[PDB]
Amino acid sequence: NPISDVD
Amino acid sequence: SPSAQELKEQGNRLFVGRKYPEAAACYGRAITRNPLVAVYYTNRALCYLKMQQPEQALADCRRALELDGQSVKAHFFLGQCQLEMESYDEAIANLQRAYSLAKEQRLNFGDDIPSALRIAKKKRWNSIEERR
Repeated sequence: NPISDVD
Repeated sequence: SPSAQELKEQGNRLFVGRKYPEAAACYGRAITRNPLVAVYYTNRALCYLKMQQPEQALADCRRALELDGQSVKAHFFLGQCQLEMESYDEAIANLQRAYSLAKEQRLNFGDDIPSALRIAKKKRWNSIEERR
C-alpha cells in the first residue's frame, strides 16, 4: 500500500 | 443526514478528485459525528499538507496520536509537517518512528518511508550547507 494516501 | 462513515467516504472521493479543502471539510463533519476516530484526523492532515497548511496538519496529527499512539500515518504525516516547518531533527525522528512502527505492525508501504527519510536527511544537510 502507498503511505501518502487517505484511509 | 449522512453518517460519519459516509462523510469519511465522501471526503475520500473528494481527495481522489484533488478537491482538498472540500475533502478536509468533509473529514471535519466526520469528526463532528465521532471525534474519537484517529483516521479522520490523519486523513484531514494529508489534506492540509496538500493545501500547504502544515501547522493545521500538525495539530491534526497530534489529535490522532492522542487517540492512537501507534498510528504509522500520524507519525509519517507529522514528520512531513516538521520537514515543511524546518524542524529537521524532529522530522527525521518521526519518520524513523513511522518506519519502526510499520515494521512492528508488519505493514508494507514499499520504499515510501525510507524514501521520505532520505529526502528528510538531505533536506537537513542542505540546510546546514545553506548556512555556511
